[PDB]
Amino acid sequence: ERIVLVDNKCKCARITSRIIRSSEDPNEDIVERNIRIIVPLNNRENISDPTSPLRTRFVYHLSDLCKETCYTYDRNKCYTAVVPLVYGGETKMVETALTPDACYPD
Amino acid sequence: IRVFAIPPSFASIFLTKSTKLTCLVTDLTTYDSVTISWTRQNGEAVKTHTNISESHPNATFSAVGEASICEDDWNSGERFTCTVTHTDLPSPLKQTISRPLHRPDVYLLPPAREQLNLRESATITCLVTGFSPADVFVQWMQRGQPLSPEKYVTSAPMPEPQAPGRYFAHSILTVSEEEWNTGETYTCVVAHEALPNRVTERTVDKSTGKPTLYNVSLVMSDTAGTCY
Amino acid sequence: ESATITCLVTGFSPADVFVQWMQRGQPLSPEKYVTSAPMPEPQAPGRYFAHSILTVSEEEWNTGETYTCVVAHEALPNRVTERTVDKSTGKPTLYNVSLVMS
Ligand SMILES: *[C@@H]1O[C@H](CO)[C@@H](O[C@@H]2O[C@H](CO)[C@@H](O)[C@H](O)[C@H]2NC(C)=O)[C@H](O)[C@H]1NC(C)=O
Ligand SMILES: *[C@@H]1O[C@H](CO)[C@@H](O)[C@H](O)[C@H]1NC(C)=O
Ligand SMILES: *[C@@H]1O[C@H](CO)[C@@H](O)[C@H](O)[C@H]1NC(C)=O
Ligand SMILES: *[C@@H]1O[C@H](CO)[C@@H](O)[C@H](O)[C@H]1NC(C)=O
Repeated sequence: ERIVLVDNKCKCARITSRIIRSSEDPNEDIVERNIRIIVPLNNRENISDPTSPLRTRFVYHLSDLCKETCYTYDRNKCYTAVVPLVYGGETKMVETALTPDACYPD
Repeated sequence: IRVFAIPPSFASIFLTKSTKLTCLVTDLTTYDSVTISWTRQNGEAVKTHTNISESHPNATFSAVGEASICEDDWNSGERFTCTVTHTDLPSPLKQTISRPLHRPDVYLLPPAREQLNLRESATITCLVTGFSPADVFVQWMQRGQPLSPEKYVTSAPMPEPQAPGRYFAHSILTVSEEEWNTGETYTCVVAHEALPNRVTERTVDKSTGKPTLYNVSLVMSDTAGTCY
Repeated sequence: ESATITCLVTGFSPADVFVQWMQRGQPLSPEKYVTSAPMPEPQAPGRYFAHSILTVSEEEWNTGETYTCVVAHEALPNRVTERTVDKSTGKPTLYNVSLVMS
């Protein structure tokens, strides 16, 4: 019976405007919008940049996500950044894997 | 011998993607095999009326037609006339009609709570706060298929109080009370000239109505990277 | 920027109605509200309908304004009925917030 209005994965939100029938008598049925949000509490400010500050503030204006300052890594998407590496004095760029679990070659 | 001409209305072409053309010259006596013309001043061809009886039983009829013009002709804005001759007036009678913008404002409102409380019927209205020009058309949808004409009524435009240049209207559908009680969504597809797709569709349902309860869980977890 | 209020009138067989708006108990200017002609109801031709659209500033509607409506018509027991709406005219809309900290 749930109608999942929004499932934005950056600003994790699961607004479900599920209708609930009231008791045995209809015509007073209640409508409820369950904004289930999972604040990460640990993700960095610029989530793709690990060296950025920590998120001490989480704005969830529901108007924007109904229709970006990304917070939570999406399952399918891979967030990564280049890293410097030194082995014998050579500084070689290479891509990283900030979410290795979902970033296997597929 | 009333003489009048019906200009093509863009409201009509959005409904059927076709142009129906017939001039209107009423209150003329009986004429056998009536044949009337339609020639814009720069020389379009002549066409007679169709699907109109040449002599109605009442003897006070209107037998005069318009040539089938494409929508591009009215997009051009050229002039147009029906020239009518009959026994009553040998002198031909000619009348000239032509078309003389802002994004339409189309947001509807749901039924009141007390309407559903009465448990008799319900009223859903496709209010339009403002549009330009005046011409506009409203049609109601259900389950993606057109609704019957008898249910919905469309009101003519009125000038906006603070923006007399802007014009507003409304349409009403008297739907059953119990039908609205269940989750059946409707769309009041309107038709306006000043639109990108030339047609606007907006829908509502009980799920779109006023909510009461909000049990936002707003979970806070150290599990940060993965969503849910 | 603005607020639109529609006063639904439904079911006057005499087909004669005159709507007004009395905001804070005094009638408002006629030009503010515009009413529709009494065309027959779809469900029952004997019945008719009309609206009244009062455009007002959004902030004013957001600050405790009654925006009362009246209907002058014969069949009513006192010949007049009044209705009004504000922020809280609807149902209470209790919240159910939860805040898990696991
Ligand atoms: C900081 O956030 C910005 C976006 O707000 C991002 O910067 C760019 O992200 C794209 C995405 O692939 C990269 O290709 C660019 O190289 C980034 N910019 C620069 C200057 O490198 C990114 O999320 C964050 N920036 C960095 C450097 O990680
Ligand atoms: C919302 O209220 C209902 C009772 O109406 C209750 O069962 C439910 O647990 C509440 N939601 C919460 C606490 O998230
Ligand atoms: C919100 O309330 C409904 C009751 O209608 C309940 O079924 C649902 O589980 C609640 N939300 C959560 C996250 O438990
Ligand atoms: C909270 O939600 C509603 C509103 O007060 C109430 O009916 C319900 O029993 C409450 N439940 C919890 C777990 O707080």
